[PDB]
Amino acid sequence: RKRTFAIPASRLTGRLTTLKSDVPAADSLFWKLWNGSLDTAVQVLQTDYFKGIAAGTLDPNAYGSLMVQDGYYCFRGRDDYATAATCAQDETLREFFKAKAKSYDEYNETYHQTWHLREASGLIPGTDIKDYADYEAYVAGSLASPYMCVVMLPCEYLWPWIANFLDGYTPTNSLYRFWIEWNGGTPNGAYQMGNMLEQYRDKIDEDKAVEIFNTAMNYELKVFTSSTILT
Amino acid sequence: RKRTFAIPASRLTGRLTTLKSDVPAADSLFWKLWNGSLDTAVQVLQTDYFKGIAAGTLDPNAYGSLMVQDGYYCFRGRDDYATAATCAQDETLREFFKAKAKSYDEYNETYHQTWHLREASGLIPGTDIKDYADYEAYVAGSLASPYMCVVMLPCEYLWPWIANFLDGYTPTNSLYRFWIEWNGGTPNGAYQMGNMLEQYRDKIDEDKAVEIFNTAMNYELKVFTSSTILT
Amino acid sequence: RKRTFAIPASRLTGRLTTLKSDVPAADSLFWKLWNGSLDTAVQVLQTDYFKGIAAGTLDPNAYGSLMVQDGYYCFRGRDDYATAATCAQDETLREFFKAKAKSYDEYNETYHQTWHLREASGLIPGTDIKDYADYEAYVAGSLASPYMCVVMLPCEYLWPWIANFLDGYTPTNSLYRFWIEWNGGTPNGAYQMGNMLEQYRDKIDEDKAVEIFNTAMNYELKVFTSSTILT
Amino acid sequence: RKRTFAIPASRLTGRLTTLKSDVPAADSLFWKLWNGSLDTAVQVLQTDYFKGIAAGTLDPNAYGSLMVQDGYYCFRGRDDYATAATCAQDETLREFFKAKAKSYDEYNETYHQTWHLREASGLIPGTDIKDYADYEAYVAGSLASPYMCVVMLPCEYLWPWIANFLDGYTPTNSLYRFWIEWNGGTPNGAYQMGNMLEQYRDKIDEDKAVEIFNTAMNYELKVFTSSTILT
Amino acid sequence: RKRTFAIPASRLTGRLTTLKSDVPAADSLFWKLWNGSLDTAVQVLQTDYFKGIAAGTLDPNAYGSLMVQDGYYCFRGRDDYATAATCAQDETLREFFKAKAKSYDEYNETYHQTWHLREASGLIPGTDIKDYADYEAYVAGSLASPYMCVVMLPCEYLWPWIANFLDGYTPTNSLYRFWIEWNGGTPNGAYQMGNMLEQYRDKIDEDKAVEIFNTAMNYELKVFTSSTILT
Amino acid sequence: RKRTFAIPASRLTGRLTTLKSDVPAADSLFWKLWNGSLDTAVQVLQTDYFKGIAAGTLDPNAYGSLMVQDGYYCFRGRDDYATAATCAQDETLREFFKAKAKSYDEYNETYHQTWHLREASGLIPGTDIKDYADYEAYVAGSLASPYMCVVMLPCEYLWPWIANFLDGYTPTNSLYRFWIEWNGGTPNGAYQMGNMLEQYRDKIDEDKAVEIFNTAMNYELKVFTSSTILT
Repeated sequence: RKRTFAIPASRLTGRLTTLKSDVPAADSLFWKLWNGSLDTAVQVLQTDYFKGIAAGTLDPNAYGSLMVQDGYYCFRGRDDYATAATCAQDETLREFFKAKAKSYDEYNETYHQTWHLREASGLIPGTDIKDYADYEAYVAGSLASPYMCVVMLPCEYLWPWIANFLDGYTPTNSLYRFWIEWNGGTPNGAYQMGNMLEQYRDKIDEDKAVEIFNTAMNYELKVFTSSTILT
Repeated sequence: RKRTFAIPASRLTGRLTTLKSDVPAADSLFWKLWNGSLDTAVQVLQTDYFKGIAAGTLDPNAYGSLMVQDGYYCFRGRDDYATAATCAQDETLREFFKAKAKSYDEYNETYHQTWHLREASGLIPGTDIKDYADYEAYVAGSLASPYMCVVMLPCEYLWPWIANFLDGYTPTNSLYRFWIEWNGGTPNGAYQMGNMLEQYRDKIDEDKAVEIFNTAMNYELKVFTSSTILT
Repeated sequence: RKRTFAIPASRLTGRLTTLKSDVPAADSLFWKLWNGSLDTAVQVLQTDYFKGIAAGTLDPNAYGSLMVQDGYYCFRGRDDYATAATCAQDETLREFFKAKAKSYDEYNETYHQTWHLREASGLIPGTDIKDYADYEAYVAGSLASPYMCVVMLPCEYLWPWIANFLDGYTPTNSLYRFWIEWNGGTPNGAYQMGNMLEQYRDKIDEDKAVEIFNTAMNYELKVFTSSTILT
Repeated sequence: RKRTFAIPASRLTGRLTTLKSDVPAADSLFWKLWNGSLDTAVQVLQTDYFKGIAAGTLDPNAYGSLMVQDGYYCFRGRDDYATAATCAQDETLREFFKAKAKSYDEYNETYHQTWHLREASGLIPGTDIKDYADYEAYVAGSLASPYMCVVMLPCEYLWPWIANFLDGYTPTNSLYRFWIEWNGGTPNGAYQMGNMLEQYRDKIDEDKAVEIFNTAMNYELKVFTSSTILT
Repeated sequence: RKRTFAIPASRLTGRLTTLKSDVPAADSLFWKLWNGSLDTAVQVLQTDYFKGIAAGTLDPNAYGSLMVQDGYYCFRGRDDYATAATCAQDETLREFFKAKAKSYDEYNETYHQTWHLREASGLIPGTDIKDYADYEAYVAGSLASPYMCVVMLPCEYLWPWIANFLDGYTPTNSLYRFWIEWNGGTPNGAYQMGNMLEQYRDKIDEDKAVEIFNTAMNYELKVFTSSTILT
Repeated sequence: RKRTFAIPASRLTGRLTTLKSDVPAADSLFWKLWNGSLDTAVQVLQTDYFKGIAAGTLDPNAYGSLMVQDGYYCFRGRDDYATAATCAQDETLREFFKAKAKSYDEYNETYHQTWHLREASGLIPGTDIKDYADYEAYVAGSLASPYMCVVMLPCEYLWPWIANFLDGYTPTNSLYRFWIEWNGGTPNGAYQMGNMLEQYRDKIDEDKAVEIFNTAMNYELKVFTSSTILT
């Protein structure tokens, strides 16, 4: 239920032994990326989806419809991390990506068990989630390894950020209060990936990283915007 | 998204031209079946699922989780009518089953489109819905044609009966009021199939028909009961 | 306040020493009778009276108006049990009926004390409650002793059944929640009378018993239906 | 069911032709009486009964229990006017009291019809309502005619005064809003009887009038206070 | 926060050592004054201001607007007590008034600190509060010392009286429930001043005292009536 | 009481004739400033103050307490524009600042009239609002004219931006819905001042402008944060 893709302490082995989950430093690429897309994050808060979460009035059909699509996304995201692991020549990143794929596998049992979804091929994605997933797959299979940390960061940081923002706007007895509880708290998975990414920032083009991060943030916005248009 | 599987007037052609959807007569097999399972129907009203619908407090995860499983069930149900048509004892029933399969195809667009489900094989059914679908497939492929009308009747009459019962218990401004609107009103699909069944009443063993209808009703109860157990 | 007409353990004396209040067996006349009237019970749940109880919106004038009439009914019901005791030649039934009259006397203090009602003759019954009470009196004074157990069973079983059904539909903080509390729980009085009746089932015509039980159930429905028509 | 005991225009004939229902003059005995008991009226507003009316949370058993007792009170009140007419000091007052008895008869249809009460003798009054009715019967049968106008005034003015005070405190959609609608508006019955009283003001001892009015007001308070004690 | 102007035990020194805060006797000038203005108090309860307090719907702009004006009033009231102390030749009243001015100073820190108000001259009073304050100042500076106890009594007794009246009408979870809590309880300050005043009742004209008290009560009503007319 | 400080068309005369209030271009200094402080704006949304506005539960004492301080701030702000006009580097800016002072005078009627505040000197500002006003006075009197446009922009854009964000989070029937209505819509005053600023962009140091705008934004945050601490 708790939505996290962090690598747990028990799997911080080998080259990952010293990987930390503390908040990245102010001058990190992680905060540079986030700060640059903050206008998009605010637009996410302005969607009918999140206004419905806070009010308790989100159409249960919109909620469920998006959950199925998020299953599709997460099934593919796990495969993207497996691809990134296969394609990495850097041993630390191979181990990191392999462990991230395992974290996705663990989280994804909610889709298999609670939501009765077998695999991505048994779903028909909407255009926006399909485009988003295809973009991530492109990054995983075609770009340098550290860009995978960039493109996957929005989905790991944005959701807790939204949850922590909406906490004080979502009454504890309201119907979608569970969304806050499942997603909110310290975004340790995001921070952990931010701390991994910082160690490779010299190996990538930061203007490219900005573009990739912004593009993924724009897809998050598209997905949430379209989620409540059931027409 | 009106939940109906009725054969529309435009498709009542050939052998089906004179098939009516008026309420079956009091002495029909249709009412004999329904009246004998009324204790089960009352227990469906006592499930946490329907108490949640009426109060507007059903967990959206329960609602969605069950909807995915109903997609599985309806995808299979369509295939069962295709099987029954292939096995049909006469041309009238072949046409009836083909028309029912098409009505399922039309309704099933909601599962493909709104719920993003491709096909039954891409879902992992829970035990109760799997057992139910397997039972319907057994009837379609192994028993005489008229028993298909019997086994498929509960899902066509029960849901409207529940909606119509709960209408006065479910406030018009409540979150799951849509359930009443989409399922309630005159159960013309059920009446239509009861009227078809009545024409083959002399062709079947009424005690076996009761057993089959009661089994399907019991599965509806089991499915609705298990729907809110997300453990 | 707790609405029960059971004979308490302290008055299970003499021939009644061994009378049990456990649930009657599945093959009992008690369940045969109930199962046969279940459609009527469902119609009772569809009345504006019970929809108002569950919603907390029942007009307090309708509530009170029916309570006065129920005082009339219960005053007469006590007298009917006294009649049945007088008219019984079977010693066990004489003792049973005498004890039931005493249970009615005890319950009826709520009408004398809380509702300020002196006796039936000081009230003007509505047509439906008058007809119902006259029917019970006819059974008591004109038919064989065991039919008195039949005709009085609906009022003892239906109300707890309704309360137990509506429990999960009636919020604990709503205005008529007390109705659930006063009437719900194990229907021990009904079961006890069912266990008495079973011992005489060989002495009556079961088709007649069905008719009597169904008629009383139909009166319950009439009374509840008319309760909210204050025009 | 507008609660009024006013003599309608159609019955203002003979000696009553010119009787007005305009607000009594500031210097009238009517206002002298009312103003002197205003502390009691304020205490009626502080009862649990009226706090329940305003909040919509008055126990329906308290509402109904008191209504039965008000039936007792009004059945007797009608008889008191009949007595006062028999004892009347002059023809004008005979006609006034007869007209008031008929207004009670008209209003009392609500007790016979909606509340199913036959007559006072079929009710068991609580202590406070019994004491109050006995006091009114004492005035009607033992004191000079004009004092009847004095003792019966509280029940005609207080209830509208309470309704009009609570109007702005009782939401239009609340369960006991009907109380405001049925009792509020212009207290024309009270004004009418005040205007009759004023014509006999020189015939009575104003200190005795104050004692009598204050006693009746104190009984209204005691009745409303005890109404919610269902112990 | 607790709105009291009582002199605390620690400042009951000198001539004030024996001053009590128990309820004044029934025959006191205090109750004579209050009883005579009770109709005005009831009109205060009928204002849109208090209907808004009880309902939780009072416009926060009306609430705040009046609070600023009450700061003005209380700033001036403190000065009035200082004037009364200066102008008193009776040593007990000098000490009393001096201590009352100190109680006002203590209460008035809420206006300085929470409401950011420096002094009366920095505010622009509405007509009604200005007239009220000017009347009090006239009494303080131009009439015999004991009349100061008379004119200041309404503001000390009326507010707790209103709070204690509205307690049972103001839900504990409603937005202005704090008003009840801050103002309600035993009106010890009012009683204390009533007990002081009783010792000088022989030294003033009680018809004049009535006029002064009634005039101040009428100003309270004017102030509350105008508070919600922001046009 | 629409909160706007825009110069109305009737006062766009002389040098101001062609001043527009259209949205500034994407490359303007206006948007550069705003975009750089967006993290602060998001933190304003996270204050207890705005969570209270959206929920309708903001303590009316917090609302009013802050309103008094905003009066202080606006009284001073008007004086700051008067100072800036006296110090103006050219005639166009002299006219602009004079027009802005008049717009403040017009708006400030709400503080004089509804809130009964005479002038800044009659208020005791809290620390944060004092610091903020002192900073604006420093800019007006000590720095080059165009920086006045920079420091005063946050209070003109932030409030509408907040209102427009919270519109979909604040129910139309909620107690502080008026806040959305009075502050929201098109921020034409802010756009107008941004368009004036843009004409002097070559006259200022953009890094200093960012520092100044960021300081004012940080003060808005501090003020809103401290507003609900009534300790």
